[PDB]
Amino acid sequence: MNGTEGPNFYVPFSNKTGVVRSPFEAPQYYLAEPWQFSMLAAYMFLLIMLGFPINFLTLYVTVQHKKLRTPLNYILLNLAVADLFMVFGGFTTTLYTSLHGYFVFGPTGCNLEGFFATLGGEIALWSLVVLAIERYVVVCKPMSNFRFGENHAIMGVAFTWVMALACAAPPLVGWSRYIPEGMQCSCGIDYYTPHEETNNESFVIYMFVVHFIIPLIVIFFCYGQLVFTVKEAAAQQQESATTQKAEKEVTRMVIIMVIAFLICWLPYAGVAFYIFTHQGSDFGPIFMTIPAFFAKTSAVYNPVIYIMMNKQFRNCMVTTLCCGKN
Amino acid sequence: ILENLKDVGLF
Ligand SMILES: *[C@@H]1O[C@H](CO)[C@@H](O[C@@H]2O[C@H](CO)[C@@H](O[C@@H]3O[C@H](CO)[C@@H](O)[C@H](O[C@H]4O[C@H](CO)[C@@H](O)[C@H](O)[C@@H]4O)[C@@H]3O)[C@H](O)[C@H]2NC(C)=O)[C@H](O)[C@H]1NC(C)=O
Ligand SMILES: OC[C@H]1O[C@H](O[C@H]2O[C@H](CO)[C@@H](O)[C@H](O)[C@H]2O)[C@H](O)[C@@H](O)[C@@H]1O
Ligand SMILES: CCCCCCCCO[C@@H]1O[C@H](CO)[C@@H](O)[C@H](O)[C@H]1O
Ligand SMILES: CCCCCCCCO[C@@H]1O[C@H](CO)[C@@H](O)[C@H](O)[C@H]1O
Ligand SMILES: CCCCCCCCO[C@@H]1O[C@H](CO)[C@@H](O)[C@H](O)[C@H]1O
Ligand SMILES: CCCCCCCCO[C@@H]1O[C@H](CO)[C@@H](O)[C@H](O)[C@H]1O
Ligand SMILES: *C(=O)CCCCCCCCCCCCCCC
Repeated sequence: MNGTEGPNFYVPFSNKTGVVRSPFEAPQYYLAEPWQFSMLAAYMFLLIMLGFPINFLTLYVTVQHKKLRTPLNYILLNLAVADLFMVFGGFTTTLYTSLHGYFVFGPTGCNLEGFFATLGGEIALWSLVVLAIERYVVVCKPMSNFRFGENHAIMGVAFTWVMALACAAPPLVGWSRYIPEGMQCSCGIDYYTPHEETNNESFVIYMFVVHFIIPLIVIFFCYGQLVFTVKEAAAQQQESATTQKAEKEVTRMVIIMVIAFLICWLPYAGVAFYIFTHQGSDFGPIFMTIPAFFAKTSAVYNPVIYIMMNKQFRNCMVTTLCCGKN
Repeated sequence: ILENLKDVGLF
């Protein structure tokens, strides 16, 4: 027996010595040293210090630079708002709880932080998906006559909200649940204990299929098409040096975007899959934190990839950061 | 493609 169960929680440490306490009531210094809790706070501190300015700066330059306010940019703004839900719903809460060594806000607060942290990360994910769809549509022109405008952009944003709710909301009302996780200082979807009263198993399958596999398939198709279209245009236009460059830069971005998506979600997927296939084995607190590390850090690296590496945003950020010049 | 690529932030 590798853990300790409780009404709203599961502590990945055995209570044979009787030292385990509820993650809502007392420090968890028996499942990790105090210093590792410090390191956890240090880490959240990093993600806040990098993730706040980068994502906020994104919203700010958009207010300052008329040119950024175009429909194809809406989903990138959305992305930055989502990253901010992660930073304030999740990262700050976790900075705070980790320094107490347990989830001091209790089961209801567990639901608040789990909801907003999950909402944020899911809006982000569906943003990356919608952005790929939009790009496919605009560049690959799979629909004759179609012109992408404001209204489609809004529908793209709303779609992500809805897909995110379809993921974060259920565990608030019967299907899966939010419980503290890994080191018990932050809360997420219970994807690792069979808890029939909430139907964890099927929810995990739904997550895997609808919120990982679909996303992954849509992104590969769209960007695969996009790279194909751009290779073809270039091959038919080798007299144009610019076009040859666009093809190289675009292929490079796609590799980067796709690898980044994998790094962010594959670990959670790989771990949820394993646990599902190897029922209730000894999964330690620090091991359950690895997929979380990968997913959470995306509130920094996504804006680097999708915002800072985008010529327009970058120029506008530079102009705004240098007080108005250059 | 070029104008399209610029529009979507890829080039
Ligand atoms: C992990 O394992 C530990 C060890 O089992 C476990 O902790 C124990 O929890 C029990 C209660 O569930 C604690 O019990 C208290 O003991 C004191 C006296 O020492 C009593 O005052 C408490 O109450 C009773 O007596 C009252 C008389 O006035 C009655 O009114 C009442 O009905 C009770 O009979 C209660 O017995 C026990 O002290 C701790 N032990 C330790 C070492 O902490 C812990 O809960 C397990 N963790 C999880 C998350 O399950
Ligand atoms: O003063 C308004 C400036 O912002 C505009 O952006 C808006 O564009 C649409 C208005 O026609 C709205 O639907 C949209 O919600 C706004 O973002 C525009 O970009 C600028 O030219 C205006 O100066
Ligand atoms: C950035 C804001 C700092 C967070 C405030 C940390 C407060 C932690 O408070 C500490 O928690 C201990 C539990 O380990 C308790 O023994 C004490 O209440 C206290 O020393
Ligand atoms: C999630 C969005 C993807 C929609 C899948 C539509 C499948 C259409 O696949 C077809 O192949 C090519 C597109 O690359 C084009 O030649 C056609 O217009 C397109 O409809
Ligand atoms: C990828 C599909 C497999 C299903 C596993 C679902 C686990 C996702 O869990 C989510 O991850 C976020 C990033 O840490 C956390 O912040 C959220 O609180 C948590 O709900
Ligand atoms: C979503 C799928 C990503 C598509 C990755 C395409 C990788 C191909 O790679 C690209 O094309 C050439 C192959 O002829 C390579 O030699 C070049 O280095 C590169 O531009
Ligand atoms: C107008 O031109 C003002 C721009 C000058 C700002 C340049 C100052 C550099 C600051 C770099 C960031 C340091 C923060 C590190 C703290 C952890």
